[PDB]
Amino acid sequence: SSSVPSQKTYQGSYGFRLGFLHSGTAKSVTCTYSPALNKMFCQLAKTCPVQLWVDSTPPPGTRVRAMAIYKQSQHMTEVVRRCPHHERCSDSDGLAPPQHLIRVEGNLRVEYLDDRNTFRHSVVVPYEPPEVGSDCTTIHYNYMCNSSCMGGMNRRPILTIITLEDSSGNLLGRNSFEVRVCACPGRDRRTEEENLRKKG
Amino acid sequence: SSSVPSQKTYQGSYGFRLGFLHSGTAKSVTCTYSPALNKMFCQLAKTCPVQLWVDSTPPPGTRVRAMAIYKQSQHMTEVVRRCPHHERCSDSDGLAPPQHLIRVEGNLRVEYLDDRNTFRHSVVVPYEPPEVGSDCTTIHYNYMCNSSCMGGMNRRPILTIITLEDSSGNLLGRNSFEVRVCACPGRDRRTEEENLRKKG
Amino acid sequence: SSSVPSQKTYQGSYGFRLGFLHSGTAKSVTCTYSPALNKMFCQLAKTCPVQLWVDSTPPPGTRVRAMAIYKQSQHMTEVVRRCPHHERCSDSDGLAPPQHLIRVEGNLRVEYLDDRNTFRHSVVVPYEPPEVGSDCTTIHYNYMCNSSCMGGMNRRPILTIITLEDSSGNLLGRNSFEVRVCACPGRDRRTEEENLRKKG
Amino acid sequence: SSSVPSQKTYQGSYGFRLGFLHSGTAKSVTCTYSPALNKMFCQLAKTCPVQLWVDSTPPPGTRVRAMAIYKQSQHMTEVVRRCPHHERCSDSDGLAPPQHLIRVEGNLRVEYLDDRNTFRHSVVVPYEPPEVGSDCTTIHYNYMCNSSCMGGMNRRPILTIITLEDSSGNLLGRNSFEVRVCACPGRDRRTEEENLRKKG
DNA sequence: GGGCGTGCCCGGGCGTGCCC
DNA sequence: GGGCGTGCCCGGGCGTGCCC
Ligand SMILES: [Zn+2]
Ligand SMILES: [Zn+2]
Ligand SMILES: [Zn+2]
Ligand SMILES: [Zn+2]
Repeated sequence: SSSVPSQKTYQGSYGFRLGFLHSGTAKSVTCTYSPALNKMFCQLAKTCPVQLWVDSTPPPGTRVRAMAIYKQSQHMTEVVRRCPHHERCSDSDGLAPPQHLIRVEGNLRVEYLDDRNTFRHSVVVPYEPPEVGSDCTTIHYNYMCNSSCMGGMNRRPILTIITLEDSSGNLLGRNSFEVRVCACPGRDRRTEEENLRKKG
Repeated sequence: SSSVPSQKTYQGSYGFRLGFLHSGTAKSVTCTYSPALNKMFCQLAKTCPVQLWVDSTPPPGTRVRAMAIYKQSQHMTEVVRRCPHHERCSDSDGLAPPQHLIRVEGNLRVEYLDDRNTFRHSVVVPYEPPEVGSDCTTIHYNYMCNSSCMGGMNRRPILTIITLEDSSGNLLGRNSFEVRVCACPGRDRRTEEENLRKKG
Repeated sequence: SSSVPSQKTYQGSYGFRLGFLHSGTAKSVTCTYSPALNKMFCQLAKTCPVQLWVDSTPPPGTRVRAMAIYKQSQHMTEVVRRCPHHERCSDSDGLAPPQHLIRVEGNLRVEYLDDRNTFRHSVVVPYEPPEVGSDCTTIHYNYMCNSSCMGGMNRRPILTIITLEDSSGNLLGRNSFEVRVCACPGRDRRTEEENLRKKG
Repeated sequence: SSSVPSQKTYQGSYGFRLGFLHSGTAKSVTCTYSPALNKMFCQLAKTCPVQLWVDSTPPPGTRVRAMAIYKQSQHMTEVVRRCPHHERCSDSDGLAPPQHLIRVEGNLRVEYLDDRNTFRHSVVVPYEPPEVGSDCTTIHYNYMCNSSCMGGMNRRPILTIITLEDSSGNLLGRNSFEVRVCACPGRDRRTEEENLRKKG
């Protein structure tokens, strides 16, 4: 009955977890991940590689959904949307609706969804197993507004929720991470990690 | 025959109690809870998360009702309503009647009720059990006037009464807490707790 | 073309000016006037005597209009109205519309007007010459909200504009004074006069 | 043939100049004017009083037009518009089109225009002579975006151009001033004046 | 990569109807 | 008449995209 999707980690019976590349903290690196904060820092529209790791092979027809929600209780019930400026920037790839924050690049089977009851946006691709000898699959996500965008996220932190779902709709696994989209991911990761150590 | 709902705690056979988040006492925090006073301090229209804890699973069709009453004997028999200024502010979410003080956000099955005999307002949502691994459910309430509003609460303290009711109308459990809606919940919580220690 | 009436003093060819009684500055005096501030301090709904002085007798059919405007440039274009709480208090004398801030008591020929283009309220009585041996006429005004009323004046200072008008509509004279309606006119007059001396 | 209106001062045969109120430089004053910079600093949507001074009375039917242009050569040819976020904020007064940056408040004869060839916006009111004894007329303007608004002014300075025009369209006079719309006009005026003194 | 923006967060303290 | 309320004003200082 809640209109807020759950963020609770559920690694589930398939041993589902996420992985992130090691990029560093150079000032304006395009994408970097803080394990201490479970938080991805990235630039607007840049590639954000997310690895999907499983211990057991999901069944055929499994899907991978990504959605954003506001992290703070005060904002959770508000749908995460692109700001009006970027919604009109005509920067679509021909498939993503202009209002969707999260896109997937490099996938011929991407689907963009708007929930008819909650109005929330999500992007789905088929789950594909790793190639022989590889331990994970990688999806390239893109975030199409800065966290600071006026009339959109407006400086509020978001979580991305990644769910592994079978074709019937059963939740097989769920993981999430915080996101800041910003001009200087390396600067901002280092600032937030230092504030955690000094004041957290 | 009384037109005043009971505030008596009834944890009942399901072991029903409330829980509140730890927010601190920063001057203008949006919502904070004092265990010593059993009192929530929050800002107008801001999210107030309330956790529902049970020891035994309620039956299907159970409902959660919230209602406000004035705390002091002198004012108990007066219906708690929004003040005339805020009633006309056209700030409805499309479901809550403009006169109702307490709203629920983020729930697709909210129902707003006016008692035909007492004229008192209440807001009801279905009870949903916690997700596996979680110990409680959380409802987001909003209070749509300040305690100080002239022509409404007019500086008088209120209690929020939360009842767990089966579909037939049986009371399964009841809990309550005092509320102050104010501009500076952290200041005011600290003032009230200090006055309790010094003069209570 | 402006929707804001002029406040410019125009003593005019009849030598029109206002006079006020000497009341003192006892804490909760019902009405008191500060010449230094050209400001009347009064309590809600209490009698405020205003004297009309002329050097030459106005023609028959002359009228006396009172209107309120906000003093600050930022608020001048907003119509001064009673707040929603007091508008519903059913405290009318049978003639004053419930939304009008300024009333006249003790006059059998009072007229309450709403301007069809600016929506502003005014109250009008016939001008009557002083009795033989007297130098002025007195009108008893009442202000039906406090300056602090939420959803009304909301702590903003107002001016009352008194105009002497002939029956044809010509402006014969205009005077104005600031008003604060408050619980403690004597306290507040003394505070404002001291602030003028110390910080003005 | 140019699509950029001229900003050249033309006090003209009527001796047309502008005047501004003395407000000070308190940090968040709603509006303040720097003579040294010929620059108004104001908050979003707040009243900005502008005085019109003439030496000779303009003919009947004279109009007062206000328009914004970007100050820097690099941006002059771009039409000044509200940003997409504020354009959708449904904050219209019922007359101003939602895309127009400059509004006039308190005038029953305001007209909002879009030039059919340059697409530029302007707002026009009738010229009214000062009341007897007064030396100027005052118009209340409002600026409906911050200078910093993303997708609108985007941190770029603008000029407001005020023209006095006869009913036939002849330019009788022209004046202009720079504008910054910001959260803290007093801070920002002081910063800009200090930078002028130290680095200009 | 260093450092300036600039809307907004933050705690100190003044209001002002009402309690005493 | 003395003095406590309590929403809001106020200046200090942190953001964060962008200039350099
Ligand atoms: Zn954006
Ligand atoms: Zn209220
Ligand atoms: Zn009132
Ligand atoms: Zn804008």
